Amino acid sequence: MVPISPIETVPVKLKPGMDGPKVKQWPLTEEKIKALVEICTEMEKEGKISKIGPENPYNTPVFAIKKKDSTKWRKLVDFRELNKRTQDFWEVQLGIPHPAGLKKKKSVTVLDVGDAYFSVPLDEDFRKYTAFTIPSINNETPGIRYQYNVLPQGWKGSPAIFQSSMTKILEPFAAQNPDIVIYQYMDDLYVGSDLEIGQHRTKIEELRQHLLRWGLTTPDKKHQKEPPFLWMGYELHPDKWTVQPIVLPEKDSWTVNDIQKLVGKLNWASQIYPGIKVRQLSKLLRGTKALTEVIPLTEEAELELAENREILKEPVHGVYYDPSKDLIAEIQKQGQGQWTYQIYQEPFKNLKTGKYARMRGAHTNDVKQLTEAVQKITTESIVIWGKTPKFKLPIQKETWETWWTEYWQATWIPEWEFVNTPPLVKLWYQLEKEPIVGAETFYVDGAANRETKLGKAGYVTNKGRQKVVPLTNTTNQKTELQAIYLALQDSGLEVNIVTDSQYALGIIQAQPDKSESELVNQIIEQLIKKEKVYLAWVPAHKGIGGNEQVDKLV
Amino acid sequence: PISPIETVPVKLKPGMDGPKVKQWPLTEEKIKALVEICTEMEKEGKISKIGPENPYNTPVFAIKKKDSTKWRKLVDFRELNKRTQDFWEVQLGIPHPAGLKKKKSVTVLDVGDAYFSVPLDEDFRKYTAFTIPSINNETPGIRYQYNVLPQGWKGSPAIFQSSMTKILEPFKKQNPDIVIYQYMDDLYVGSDLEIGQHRTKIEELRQHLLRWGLTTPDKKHQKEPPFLWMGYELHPDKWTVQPIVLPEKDSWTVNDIQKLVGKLNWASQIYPGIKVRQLSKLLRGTKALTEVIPLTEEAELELAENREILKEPVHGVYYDPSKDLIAEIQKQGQGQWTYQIYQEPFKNLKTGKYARMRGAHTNDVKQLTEAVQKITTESIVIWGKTPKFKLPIQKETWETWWTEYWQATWIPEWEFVNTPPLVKLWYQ
Ligand SMILES: Cc1cc(C)c(Nc2ncnc(Nc3ccc(C#N)cc3)n2)c(C)c1
Repeated sequence: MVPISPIETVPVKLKPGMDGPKVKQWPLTEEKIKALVEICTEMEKEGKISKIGPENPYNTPVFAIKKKDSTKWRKLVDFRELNKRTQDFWEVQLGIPHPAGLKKKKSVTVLDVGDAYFSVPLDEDFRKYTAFTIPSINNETPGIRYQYNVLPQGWKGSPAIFQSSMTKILEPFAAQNPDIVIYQYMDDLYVGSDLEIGQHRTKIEELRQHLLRWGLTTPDKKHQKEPPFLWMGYELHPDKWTVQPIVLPEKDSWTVNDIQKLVGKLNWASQIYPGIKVRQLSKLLRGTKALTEVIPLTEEAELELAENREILKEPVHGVYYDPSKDLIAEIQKQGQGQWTYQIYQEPFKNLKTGKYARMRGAHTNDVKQLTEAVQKITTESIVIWGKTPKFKLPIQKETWETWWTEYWQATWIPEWEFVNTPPLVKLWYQLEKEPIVGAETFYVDGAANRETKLGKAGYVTNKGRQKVVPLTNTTNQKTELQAIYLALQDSGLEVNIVTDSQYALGIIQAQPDKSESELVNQIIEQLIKKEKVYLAWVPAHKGIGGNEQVDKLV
Repeated sequence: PISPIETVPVKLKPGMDGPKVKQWPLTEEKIKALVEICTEMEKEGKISKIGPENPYNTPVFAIKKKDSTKWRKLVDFRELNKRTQDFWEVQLGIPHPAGLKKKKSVTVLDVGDAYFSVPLDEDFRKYTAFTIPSINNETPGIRYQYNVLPQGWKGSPAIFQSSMTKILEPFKKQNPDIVIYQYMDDLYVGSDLEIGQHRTKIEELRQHLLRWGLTTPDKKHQKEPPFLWMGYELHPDKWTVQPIVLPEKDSWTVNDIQKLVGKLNWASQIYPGIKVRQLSKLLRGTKALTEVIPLTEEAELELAENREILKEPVHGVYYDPSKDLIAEIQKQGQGQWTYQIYQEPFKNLKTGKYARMRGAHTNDVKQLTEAVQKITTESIVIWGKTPKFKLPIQKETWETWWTEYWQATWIPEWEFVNTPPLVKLWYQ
């Protein structure tokens, strides 16, 4: 006899103020009962369960399911009422590793702790809470009462305790072997190293030897799985990784599902193949929320699926991370609020790729968007590699400086270099800081009646030029922009414009290069053609010069 | 005599479970730092590993204090603190030390030396749980819970307050002129003394606190890291709510007067009494923006009366220790940053300006974070409580970068101004 070490239990409790349930044991068939007894007899002879008495007033409905038309059955215990009353644990699976962050390995092995799982005991003071009953034949005897002595394979806290228990065991082995890497998921166990298959295979032996010191039976046999492994939707070679193949389906009447997430299929896979758009396919969920609907695929969402089946033609592999080489991210503008990026160490060997979609704002500009993409990419890169990549961006240095120095918000981009790949992100116009000498001064104004939705818009100038235009179906905000728009249309390449609209100023000060409102875009259109534009604000209803509220309230 | 065996009992409020806050990503270097630090904190019994039976989590990271190269450990206890019961005791925040803000100089001492040698309530330790994350989440995050009073916690200074008063007994009796304040891990010390004389009084209290902690036999050894050897210098003797000032010119263009009126109209929300009829009267008509308008005798007087009103400070402006302090910040360009601290709109308890060029100016965010620290520190000196900030920055940018420049053991609360202040140049 070679003595083994005990696996310390974990102090489990129920949610405060509550207690264990007493769910009805539903009637069974004689054969389902005869199956379970044989099953529950085996589990008891191994120590996975134990016989209890009437002192335990807790019950969980246990039943039987056939194992795909075979002679063997399957015991299922519905702990669904058990989980709603169990305390919360610290799950660590939240935020899975990303393959692009892993390093190359010469050898990678998968062990199996199928026996270690039931070698993991349960807190005894909690075992009472896990009780089930098999109805006897003909109900002419008291049903057998059982409790678990180990982590039940359907309980809420079974993964978290199995994981924690296993980690504490592996820790000294991983410590005295710094030249290997250990990882665990479900019933699996991954060991990688840069060892020759002789030294590597023998260390795998040592690990099974390590687990036998706690009484954990491990495979040893030539495992029925080899690289590449299929793990979390990934294909993991010890030197390469790529997703499990992405083939966009072929249908004529695309409904709600096969285009819109769901979870797949372009965003979960945009992490590796470059130049991918999804907005036109994403816009098919705007204002809709149907259970089933053959949604009209616009001719703007086909041109995206025409490139999607052009990029999905030639599959791309992802490389692993080399901590020595620099880390580099590159961004491109794709129009329509779309941005695409690749993170690589060596050119064209993308560790991973991605995309950023602009936020749901009313107005915006390219420079702001790029900034956001940079932060997202940055936060993502810290998650995966523990550092920020060096950036290459389609924006001139001089452009970046003009923007951040003159921008009311605080803003920042980490270390970066200009890459000359059109379209280049630019500033479309720049407002003067001082009134322009010699430029006509357009005092503008707009108003509308709340009831009739009727209003006016226009201007008067220092040269005598005047205009008022009447408007049907419009608002105060609408007439204030129209006023500025008119002054822009009718003025030379240089112009001073006085308004009282805090709203209009706040929009134009924001320096949008695009907008949801067409009236804002026409202004932007007008701004771009101008040499110098000075926009000045004055308070309303103070009889301030030029400002004639009288021409619009008529 | 000595009996530190007992642990000071602490609880939460009913309905409020402990802090369950996600750990945000860290960089390799800050992960290494926290590895070595927490390795020693566990080997000094300050913390100890925990199992999955502990679901609670409070974020953690690493900073570097001013003029130091030693990675320090900060715990963003902002969620635990607000969930932590209003510490009803002998100290809920000290009797208002208003003499502190009047002193010629004030030196800030990090008394994170610390709250160790004081255990924590066993049933409460679970609520101070944190994770040291790994890059790419390749290894399970190292979990811990505090066994003693942790830095950053609001209950920590309010528990040591019975202990801290006794440590400051030979002092405070020797120099009854000196005001001493304590907020979080910081001990503020102020005096009306000359700078040379003032700098000496601090070294005295420094060597004095090398007695009850840090050095010397035990007696009284123990306690957390002696990282107190630094001390910033503050001069609240040089401060105010800055006056609103109008231009003084010999010739005014229509633009000048258009701006003046804009500014006065704004100020009138703060100072009832402001008039603009006579200044606006010059404007009436559609003159060119650069045309010089000579001031009429009626307008000149109205400008003069306006200066008068503005010279005199605002009236009816009182602090209220129950309401929240709000700090606004505006970016003025060229490293200039204006700020206001208020509780009611247009009722400023304090305005100021910041312009320090150090690690700048090519990084707005580094400038902004330092500005936030400075404003928070001043706010600690005046009212003994940090304000809620309104940062002129997109949430995403700030959340990505602020921890790279932060050097304070405390952390204020903040929100994000997304609409540009029209009133930006008016506060310069
Ligand atoms: C599924 C899995 C497997 C392992 C061995 C790890 N741990 C780990 N840590 C550092 N670098 C690498 N690198 C690594 C490289 C190739 C393969 C394959 N096939 C697997 C891993 N892995 C991790 C984190 C996940």
